[PDB]
Amino acid sequence: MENPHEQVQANILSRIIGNVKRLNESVAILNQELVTINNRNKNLEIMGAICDNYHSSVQFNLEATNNKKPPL
Amino acid sequence: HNLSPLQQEVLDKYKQLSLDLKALDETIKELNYSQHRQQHSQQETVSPDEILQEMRDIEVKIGLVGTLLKGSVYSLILQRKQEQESLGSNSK
Repeated sequence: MENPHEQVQANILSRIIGNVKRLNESVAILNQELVTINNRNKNLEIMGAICDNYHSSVQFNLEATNNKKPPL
Repeated sequence: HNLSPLQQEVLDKYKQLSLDLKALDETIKELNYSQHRQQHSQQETVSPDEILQEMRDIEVKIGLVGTLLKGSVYSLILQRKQEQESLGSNSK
C-alpha cells in the first residue's frame, strides 16, 4: 500500500546516518592524534629557536670583529 | 795591600757570588726578553705572545663557543618571559 520508494529511502537514510556516525568517530580520533602529536612536538620549537639564535649570534660575531672569513 | 787569609777567602767568595749573580740576572732577563724571533732565537720567552696578544687572541673568539650558547638560551628565555608578561598583563 505504501510507496516502496519511501521504505527504501528510509533504509538508505538509516545507512547514511550510520556512515556519518562512523565519519564523526574517525574525525574525533584524528583530532586526538593531532593534539597529542603537537603537544609532544612542542620541544622542537624550543630547539629551533635556540639553534636560530645561536646561528644569528655567530653571524653577527663574525660581522662585529673583522674575523669573518671570505666566502669559499 | 796585604790582607788576612780569612778576608781573602771572603773576597773571592764575594767574587764568585757576583759572578752567579749576574748569571742569574742574565737568565731572568732572557726570560723577560720579548725578543722572541726578533733576536736570534727560536724559543718563546714569556711575553705578549704568551699573554693578551695571544690569550686575548684566543678569548675574542672563545666566546663564540662558550658564552654564545648561553646567550642564545638566555635570549629565548627572555623572549618567553616577554610573551608571558604581555599575555598576563593584557588578558586581565
